[PDB]
Amino acid sequence: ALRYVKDYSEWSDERSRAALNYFVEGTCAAIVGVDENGRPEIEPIRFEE
Amino acid sequence: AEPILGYENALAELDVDINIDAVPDTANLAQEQFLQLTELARLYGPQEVPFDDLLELSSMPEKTKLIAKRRERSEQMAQVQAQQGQMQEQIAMQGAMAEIENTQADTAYLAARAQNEMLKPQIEAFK
Amino acid sequence: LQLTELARLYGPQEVPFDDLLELSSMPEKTKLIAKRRERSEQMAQVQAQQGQMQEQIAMQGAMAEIENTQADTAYLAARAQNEMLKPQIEAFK
Repeated sequence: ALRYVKDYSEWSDERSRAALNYFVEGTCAAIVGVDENGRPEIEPIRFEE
Repeated sequence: AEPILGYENALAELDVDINIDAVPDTANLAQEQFLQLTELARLYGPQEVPFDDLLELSSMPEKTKLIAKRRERSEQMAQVQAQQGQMQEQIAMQGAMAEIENTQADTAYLAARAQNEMLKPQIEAFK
Repeated sequence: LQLTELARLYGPQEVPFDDLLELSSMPEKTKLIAKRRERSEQMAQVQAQQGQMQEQIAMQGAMAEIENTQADTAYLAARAQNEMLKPQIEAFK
């Protein structure tokens, strides 16, 4: 049930968006938090903000 | 019942229990089913993966006009190995083999009666 | 993956079907695992109805009667001893 949230939030392709801001910019970042239902969600936050 | 994770069907939804993903190409789903059987049959062998289970889901052009000309030969031969077996399995038992319970369970009373007729010529024979 | 790696060292003796075909990555197997389970069930009705008319006839009949012609002739050879105790003494005096 922890590879449930890696498939709900599409972490399979947004892990390559935190890697491209990790070598060109300095930092990579992400926020993990629970939406309006009971399920948890992981958004990637951009470097520009 | 109620929606528990906001899933109004609880039988087949996208997130939980489908997980769409790509795979290499085939022609039909029977041929993709054929590839991960002969790979698995090769390790075990021809003992438990027989015909009609590896010829049927193959990628052979004319097989319906070939699977019925081989199924018939394992049916007109099974009528030989039954009509030749039902006149052995009724003659090797319940006849010529239940009668060993009629000449060896029955001579049991002969050797027993010659004991009771041996109880006589000692006592209450001459007095 | 960590079963067929482990089954390869031992072999096809203790890792059978329904334990390596069931948890596979095969498309249609529910419509194939039930057409092979039925053949090991209509054949087991042959090897039981042909076995329950051997295992009741090779024992408790035609084999318990060797305790009725070999435990019972035990009293014949014994009684011919007691009727051999007679023609020596208390036979002619």
